[PDB]
Amino acid sequence: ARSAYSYIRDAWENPGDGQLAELQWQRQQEWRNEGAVERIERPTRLDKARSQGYKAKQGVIVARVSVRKGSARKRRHKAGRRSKRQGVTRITRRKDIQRVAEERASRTFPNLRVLNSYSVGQDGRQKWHEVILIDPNHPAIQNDDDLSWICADDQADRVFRGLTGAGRRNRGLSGKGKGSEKTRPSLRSNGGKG
Amino acid sequence: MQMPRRFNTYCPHCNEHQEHEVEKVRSGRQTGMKWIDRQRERNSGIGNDGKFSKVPGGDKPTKKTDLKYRCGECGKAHLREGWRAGRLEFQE
Amino acid sequence: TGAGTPSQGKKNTTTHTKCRRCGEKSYHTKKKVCSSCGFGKSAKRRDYEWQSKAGE
Amino acid sequence: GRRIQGQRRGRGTSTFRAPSHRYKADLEHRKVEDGDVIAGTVVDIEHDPARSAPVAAVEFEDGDRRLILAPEGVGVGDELQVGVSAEIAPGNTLPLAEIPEGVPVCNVESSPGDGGKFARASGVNAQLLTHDRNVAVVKLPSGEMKRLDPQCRATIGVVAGGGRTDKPFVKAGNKHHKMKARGTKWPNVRGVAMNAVDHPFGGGGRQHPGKPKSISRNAPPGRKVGDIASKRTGRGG
RNA sequence: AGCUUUACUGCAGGCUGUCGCUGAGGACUCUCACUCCGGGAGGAGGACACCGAUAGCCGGGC
RNA sequence: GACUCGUACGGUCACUGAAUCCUGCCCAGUGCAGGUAUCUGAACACCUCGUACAAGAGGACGAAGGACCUGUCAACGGCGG
RNA sequence: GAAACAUCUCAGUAUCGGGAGGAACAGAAAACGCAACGUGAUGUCGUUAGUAACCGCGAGUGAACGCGAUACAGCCCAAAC
Ligand SMILES: [Cl-]
Ligand SMILES: [Cl-]
Ligand SMILES: [Cl-]
Ligand SMILES: [Cl-]
Ligand SMILES: [K+]
Ligand SMILES: [Mg+2]
Ligand SMILES: [Mg+2]
Ligand SMILES: [Mg+2]
Ligand SMILES: [Mg+2]
Ligand SMILES: [Mg+2]
Ligand SMILES: [Mg+2]
Ligand SMILES: [Mg+2]
Ligand SMILES: [Mg+2]
Ligand SMILES: [Mg+2]
Ligand SMILES: [Mg+2]
Ligand SMILES: [Mg+2]
Ligand SMILES: [Mg+2]
Ligand SMILES: [Mg+2]
Ligand SMILES: [Mg+2]
Ligand SMILES: [Mg+2]
Ligand SMILES: [Mg+2]
Ligand SMILES: [Mg+2]
Ligand SMILES: [Mg+2]
Ligand code: NA
Ligand code: NA
Ligand code: NA
Ligand code: NA
Ligand code: NA
Ligand code: NA
Ligand code: NA
Ligand code: NA
Ligand code: NA
Ligand code: NA
Repeated sequence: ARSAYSYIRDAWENPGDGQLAELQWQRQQEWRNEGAVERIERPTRLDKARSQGYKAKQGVIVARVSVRKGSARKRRHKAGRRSKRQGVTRITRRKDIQRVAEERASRTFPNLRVLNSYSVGQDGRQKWHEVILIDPNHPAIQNDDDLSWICADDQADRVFRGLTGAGRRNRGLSGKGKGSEKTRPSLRSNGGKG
Repeated sequence: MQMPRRFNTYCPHCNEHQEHEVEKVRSGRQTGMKWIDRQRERNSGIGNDGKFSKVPGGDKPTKKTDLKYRCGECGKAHLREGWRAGRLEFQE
Repeated sequence: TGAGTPSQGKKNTTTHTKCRRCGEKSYHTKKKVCSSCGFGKSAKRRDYEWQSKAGE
Repeated sequence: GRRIQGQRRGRGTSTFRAPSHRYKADLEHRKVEDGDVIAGTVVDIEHDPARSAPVAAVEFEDGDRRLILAPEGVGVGDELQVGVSAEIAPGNTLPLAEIPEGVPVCNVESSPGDGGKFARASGVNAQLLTHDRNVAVVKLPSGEMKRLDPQCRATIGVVAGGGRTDKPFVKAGNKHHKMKARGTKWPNVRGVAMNAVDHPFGGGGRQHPGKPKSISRNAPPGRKVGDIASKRTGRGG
């Protein structure tokens, strides 16, 4: 039979319809008044969180992060530039908003490590993403056969090196075949052309 | 100069002389789907667009003859070299 | 007044001093910032790639 | 070229800032829960460095001591009132509604409780004209008819220091002293006296603006100089 | 190289339409988002404005 | 964020440059501003054609702007054969 | 550099911001597409090849599959119950 979770999931397929719609029209009012990074006791999208690795356990944290919508907040050139490089308005950053959100969260929690994140909507001028972080030092996690992997040293600051899920996707590593010539094994080793 | 709307001449298709009708080549309309069309959209961005930033050349004092010669029996046409002509008017 | 020798006489102000962190006489006592190691501005030590040839 | 003077202003550097630390008080109407019972006595009359006009020190019944935008005619000893029931005399502050039409007012609020915005300079005054349950029409010193919430508080009488503008500064030195008490760069060098690099009117072998002086409203900063969006110029016709 | 302009090409900026935020009953009402005033109660404004995106015009300010 | 502890007797942007006698004529061009029946005027949405979809072609509507009209020279300037 | 120059080129170079490790990164196919009755995680080396592809179709720019090698290794959740 359908899991209760499946209902949360099916509701979020259309965040602009039904009860969820009214819920959002309400929450965002409180959200717009919260800060850049707010730790929250329970995930707003349980199915999504558990699906991404979440666990109601010690050392597992969640926080909602809001980032501004739109293109790069760029300064116009102050020295000579050929027309090609004189742009300001249409330039966009190569890192997606969801990735900016993951980084802002990880910095708020220096000891923790980003496990994953997901979207929880947006209003006219900002987007909110809930990030799942893990305490690599808590024994409740060091002894978890499903998460202890994040405890290894080479997982330190994993979000800042794009090892996150949204990171790897944003790095064009999704495809294993055609189209990933300049992306795998890394953007940098491919001369930064991806 | 003046020029007969119809007159006998060789038809490269029939391979024999027949009455042809002369018409000025009306410009076909573009589809905006040719390769060059896609490159314009693709390659145009911030700043100068290279070739796509250029504009229409100009005009020669007199243009050459742009005509279609239609065979009166098989209905097919053929083109010929043109010759500079300030004006061209058909007779009948 | 000449911008040269005659303007050299008023120079009795102390600015750059021995730095508590790097030992170089670059700690600007008015700004409280070392121009050499970044002490007072950065927790990380001041360093730039342009301090040496690009391929070295 | 280089940024023009109007652009250096925005940066808010010392030269362009007002000597705030030398200012006395941010003149604003008091806040009264209600009742109107609030009243106080004029204790002294001081000079206001930010407005070149006199201001009055007042002690209120609840111990509060604060400087107030002084209208003409207020002296030490006088008792002023602030509230809905305040008496209708010079110096008292009450909402435009409780004020009788045809009476000169000053330090008028734009939005009720904002503390006063309009008519606060030397000798000026607003003119309450029309009442209503919705709109109180006031005629500001510029001559404009301003529709206002009748709940907007105001002070009776014209502002003190009237006629300050009648006397010429006569000499640069006097201007200098006044200018020094404001957020202004002075003296003023004419654009036409500068180099092309410094101003859109600079350059030439003789002094004259390059193009016409009336500039579009859409002109970007760095170029919006001269007669900004002038609907007309000169005095003729 | 500095400077100029109705030189060429662009880039900021301003104005303007449109989409999103954004809701109820070619002109109109409302309140619930959003904005502002108020210490608060509450008041003004209100699906506009702001902001994000895009389109046209102006654009030696660069 | 400066102006601003400011509010038109303000402060911003320019020109001229104490006093005294004065400051004529010109709005065609250029600039600015206001208006505008009609004309012109992009994109989205909308209609037609096209494509089992799409590209694409056309139409309807039409903002600012422009045409057109008006105001303005202590606005750029002009004041001859 | 293009014998000027705007796209292009120099070059994702110089330089800047953030961060890991002794190595990093990648990695067990929503792959490949010598089209197959075929290959079988990933890096790297040799080659494929200055080939395909891009480009005021100018100057220039420039892969991949496959193959020969090196080394080989395959697994864990979410959900159903
Ligand atoms: Cl991390
Ligand atoms: Cl012809
Ligand atoms: Cl003054
Ligand atoms: Cl194969
Ligand atoms: K170049
Ligand atoms: Mg372009
Ligand atoms: Mg010198
Ligand atoms: Mg004040
Ligand atoms: Mg004066
Ligand atoms: Mg000063
Ligand atoms: Mg002057
Ligand atoms: Mg000079
Ligand atoms: Mg200039
Ligand atoms: Mg002069
Ligand atoms: Mg002059
Ligand atoms: Mg030069
Ligand atoms: Mg506020
Ligand atoms: Mg230039
Ligand atoms: Mg060259
Ligand atoms: Mg590598
Ligand atoms: Mg060439
Ligand atoms: Mg290249
Ligand atoms: Mg391949
Ligand atoms: Na962290
Ligand atoms: Na790429
Ligand atoms: Na492309
Ligand atoms: Na000049
Ligand atoms: Na020079
Ligand atoms: Na004129
Ligand atoms: Na005119
Ligand atoms: Na050359
Ligand atoms: Na050259
Ligand atoms: Na090119």
